[PDB]
Amino acid sequence: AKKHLKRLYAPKDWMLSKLTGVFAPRPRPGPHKLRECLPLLVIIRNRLKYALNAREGEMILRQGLVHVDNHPRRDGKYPAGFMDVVEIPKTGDRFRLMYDVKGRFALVNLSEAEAQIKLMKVVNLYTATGRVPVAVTHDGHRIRYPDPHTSIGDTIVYNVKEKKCVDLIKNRQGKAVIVTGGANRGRIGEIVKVECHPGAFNIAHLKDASGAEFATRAANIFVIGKDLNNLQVTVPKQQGLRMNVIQEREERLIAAEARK
Amino acid sequence: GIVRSRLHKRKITGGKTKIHRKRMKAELGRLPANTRLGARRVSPVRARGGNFKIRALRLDTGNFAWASEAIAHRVRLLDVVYNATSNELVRTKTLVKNCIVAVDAAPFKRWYAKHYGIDLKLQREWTRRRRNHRVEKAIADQLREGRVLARITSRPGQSGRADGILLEGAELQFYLKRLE
Amino acid sequence: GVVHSTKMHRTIIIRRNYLHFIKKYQRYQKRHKSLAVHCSPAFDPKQGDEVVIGQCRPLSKTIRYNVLEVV
RNA sequence: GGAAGUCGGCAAAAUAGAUGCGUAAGUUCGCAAGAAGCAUUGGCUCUGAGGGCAA
RNA sequence: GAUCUGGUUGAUUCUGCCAGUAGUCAUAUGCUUGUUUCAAGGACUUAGCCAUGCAUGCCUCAGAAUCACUGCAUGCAGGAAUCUGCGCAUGGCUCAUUACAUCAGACGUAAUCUGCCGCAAAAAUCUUGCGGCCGCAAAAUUGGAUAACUUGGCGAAACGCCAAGCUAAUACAUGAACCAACCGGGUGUCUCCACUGAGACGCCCAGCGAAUGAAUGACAGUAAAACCAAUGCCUGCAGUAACACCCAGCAGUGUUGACUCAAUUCAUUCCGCGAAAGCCGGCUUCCGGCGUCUUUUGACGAACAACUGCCCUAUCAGCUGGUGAUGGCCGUGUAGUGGACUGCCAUGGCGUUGACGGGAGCGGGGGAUUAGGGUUCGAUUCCGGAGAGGGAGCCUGAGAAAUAGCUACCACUUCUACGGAGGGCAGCAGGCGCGCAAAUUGCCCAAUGUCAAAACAAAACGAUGAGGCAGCGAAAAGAAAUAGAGUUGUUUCAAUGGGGGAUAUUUAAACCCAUCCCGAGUAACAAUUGGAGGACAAGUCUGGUGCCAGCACCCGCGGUAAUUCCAGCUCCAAAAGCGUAUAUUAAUGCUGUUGCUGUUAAAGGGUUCGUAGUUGAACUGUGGGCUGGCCCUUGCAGCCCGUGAAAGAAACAAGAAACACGGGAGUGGUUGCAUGUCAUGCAUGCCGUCCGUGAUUUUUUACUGUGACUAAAGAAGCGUGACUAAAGCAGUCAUGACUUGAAUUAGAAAGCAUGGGAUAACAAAGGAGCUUUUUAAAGGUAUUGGAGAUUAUGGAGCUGUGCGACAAAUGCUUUC
Ligand SMILES: [Mg+2]
Ligand SMILES: [Mg+2]
Ligand SMILES: [Mg+2]
Ligand SMILES: [Mg+2]
Ligand SMILES: [Mg+2]
Ligand SMILES: [Mg+2]
Ligand SMILES: [Mg+2]
Ligand SMILES: [Mg+2]
Ligand SMILES: [Mg+2]
Ligand SMILES: [Mg+2]
Ligand SMILES: [Mg+2]
Ligand SMILES: [Mg+2]
Repeated sequence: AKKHLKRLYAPKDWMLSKLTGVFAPRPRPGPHKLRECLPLLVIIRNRLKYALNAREGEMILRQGLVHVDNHPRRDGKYPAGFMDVVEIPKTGDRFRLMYDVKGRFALVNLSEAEAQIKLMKVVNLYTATGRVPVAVTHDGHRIRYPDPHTSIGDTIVYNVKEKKCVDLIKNRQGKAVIVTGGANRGRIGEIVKVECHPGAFNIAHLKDASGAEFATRAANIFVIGKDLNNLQVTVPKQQGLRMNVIQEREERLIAAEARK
Repeated sequence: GIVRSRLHKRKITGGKTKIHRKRMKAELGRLPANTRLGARRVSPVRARGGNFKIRALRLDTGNFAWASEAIAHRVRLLDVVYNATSNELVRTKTLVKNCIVAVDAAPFKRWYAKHYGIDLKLQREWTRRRRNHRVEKAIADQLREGRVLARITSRPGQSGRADGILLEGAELQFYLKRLE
Repeated sequence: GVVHSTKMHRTIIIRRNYLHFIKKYQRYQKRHKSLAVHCSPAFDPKQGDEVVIGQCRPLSKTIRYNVLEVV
């Protein structure tokens, strides 16, 4: 019955300093996993600087001023995660939670039209009472009548304002994906082939836009479009292209010299 | 109290395990029901998670199925006749899963007459039903005698019920010879 | 593994032999392990034969594997 | 109460059958050994094991 | 920096130890200490004993106020107190137990349970009012009891108690017809057909969840045709999802590597399931926030299992054993698997690759030292485990074998009016003992978190010894004062801190730092600790003592001329520090895998036989031809890539070839005219592969190259003028931008995918248990409209006859 979280044990992506407190906020159970989420207090106090401390974070959150997936959330320990839509109407800000090329959490600005939909990955399919097929999603959603072509690897385009599915994208050989876990998290690539090893982890081989090869486990890929040029979601600035470490350092040095 | 852990057992090498922790509630056991034949009496038991187990102390009625006809009936239990663990359980008349009992055969006779028109309206569906259908002589002999053998299929100490199925086929002959 | 003993009823003992590396003396030493495996009447293994086994739920105090194929 | 009696535990008391478990020093390896010691046992109603010769 | 020196001889060259030397967030003690930053701190011995105080509670607009409570004029509130709901199983402390236990990396639960949080689901139920069981109607206006309180109190007291009287609910109990559907099973009276079939009608019974029984939970080895009875469609077999009307397409199609799983229908049986019979708000209605029962899946957890690894000891060699030891069968118990446990059966399981027993130890991340290989430490911040004086037992609860919960015994112990009643600091401060050995009975919830009936504010401030702040503190680590510049043969010049104060700044409030002024000439604002024969830097100095006193880590000094003792002077080393003791790393190739010795220095067994173990000979194997007289460098391309033999046949390819699957491929991959119209038919058409299933036959392990999967803190290091640095992850520049940054790496072994075949390992064998193809004949499932039966004809294999063609790694026109 754990209800605390030491700061040294908290995920590195939250970017909390080791010298400014013994504890970190422990996320509650919810739509996303504890190790793969970002609590609302961290979003509002760190990252965005609307709150200077936890006292001001509680004032903002308990008034219902922050909407996640078109619903007010009043808990600072609420776990927010991949592809969630966060809107603060009083300020007039809209973001989506994504992974940048370095694997860190990134907030991508959205237009009003783009804020109405989110991509949902199927993780299970079962039959409910009365012979009703149900699809379970990577964020804990349960869809009561999915498209008859839905499979466990597919992606569903979901309108959150009307609570209705609009489109289905299948996991095939010629589709574009983004990596959600492992050493390649945040990279955008194209499927080349999938290796099936029954009873163990399937392995996917992918190709980057620059021709670089990399592989991950099949449970870490997320379909986002029919090819590398027609993506159904907006991605961060770097477009999921890993850059050479030697080259990246050289450009940063040159930019510093010119800026000064 | 009673425990179900492996700490007190010997190792396969014959050595002794040195225990360095106290007993935990998550590994308990409880005393057996020892269900007997008699007027109904049960006792509820609060198990892990808040759910309730029904511990039956005495039972005399149950729900018994005729598998060939895919039907069932509620009948009175008369005796315990055989038990594979030991015959001291037959002497005390203890009810457990997979023991052989004798039940009342009157409700099954009534269903046969009303479904096939056979004693052991214009629309005669009976002629259709008797077509390509036959009954075993071993069963019909008991149905006329009044009592018929059956096998308990439920666990009375876990659910509080004594349900079962009638013996047919080669399993009936197996237990008839063991009783002879 | 290889079959070591077949004296019990519907259960056998198998042996797995392997080499273990010692870093300080850059050399190996022989080691082995023993397991109890349930054998179904579909197979008739003999001492010295090689089998393929698969993990299952606990079936006794020591048995955690089942024979799947005899070579 | 328990050898204070008496030269001296003389005399008396005391132990006790059968079955299971268990058993020291010493030793010519045979013993010491029933070492010492612990436990069970009635009556009644039942259940199992241990055979023969006739096809 | 991959380093050595003194001591055995009258001299020499060795072996070998003793002594010297440098580190330690590594402890303790001695002498000393001006400034500032950063920090460990009753672990070692006694998981010893504890006075006193404090450490866990929670109320919004939104569950219950008639305080005989408080203001102000009927509405408020600190609304006291109580009932109700949630929490108190987390955090904090400690390391006593412990070696197939725990733990690390990697995995399983298809063997299970799971409050709070997320997304969802819901059609069972005869109730109420009036009138006389019936009839008429519908916004169902449901019932009883208990606290706080009042009265009488008992008791020396007790986080001790009794009786009576009042009264709330989101406490407890009861309970809702018609509105209101689809679908099915069993059975009686009416119409019709035929001589059975169809349709009414009645009559039952059909919700979620649980139990037992019966079906479904697909197919994916052959094709043409007759004959019966019942049916469909045409006027005899074309055309054809299925189905006797209201519905002419209202499921012929769940998931997985795999399921007795998901879900559905039938029979019988439970005997847990409110629309809180709830609370607020905005506008007569309408709308919106909460709150709660049951069902089902994610998430957060719990419990179980074990693939590889995990100290010393043989003056510990056998251990276990139906008395549960290893396994089997039917049961019981559990949330669930299981000798976990009852009954019966069989005789197994483990061990020199070290079982069993004994001893010292909580396990990791990691620390010290080190050219490399190594040696050693890890009570202690993060993760895992275990405990609350000892030992058992248990209730509540989603979760405890809970201890600032209960029950008992043992050892200690407190109060008493003697009747009785209490206690558990290995939480924070403190105290006693123990010791070589370790702080204040301080301030605060401002920050970081946790709980919760809860934003903040307004009459109107939740708790928190977790946590933070300061006091003590030469454990350890950074930066740094004790002066500087000059003129003549002892006299001047500026400068600044320590310190003392500030309009002030910092801070929850204080303190420290930072900023700024009245202040140095024995700048008395006065530096120490060890040494001066050698190792080892530095005195033939001057007195005293006289093998005494004493020094001396070792070698050695001292017996009246002491380079060594006690002193003065002068010098040396490190310096706000420097000695001593005990452990430990290097020095140490004096533990030797890299890397030691064994004739005489310590050490080859008296000689052989022999089992585990270690080690073990050669061989299957130059590819070739053409471009820029053999051979070799290069760059080219293309080869059946020895030899045969031109779609097949040689060689390969289980990663491959044979079979079949429309429920295989986003619709069956690639190379306005017709069909239907009762139509939401609003429909339909204009050679290589993919996927499932069957048949056929075979190669690992190991090493090596990549790749995947792998908590921080710590180590390495990319950037950055916190004034530098030890640090930290920040910050930089002109109603904001940098679409700011916070890169990257290594981490044993075991586990996962793949490609490469040289050196090797495992297993098998022990060489006499060792033909193909093409036609003729004899014998013995699928298509016929669909569904159920009987029937020939054929496919194919089983075989015994003839015939054609081609091979053969060993001559049949042959041998005997
Ligand atoms: Mg006596
Ligand atoms: Mg006497
Ligand atoms: Mg006398
Ligand atoms: Mg006598
Ligand atoms: Mg005796
Ligand atoms: Mg309460
Ligand atoms: Mg079983
Ligand atoms: Mg160690
Ligand atoms: Mg004791
Ligand atoms: Mg204390
Ligand atoms: Mg001197
Ligand atoms: Mg002198």
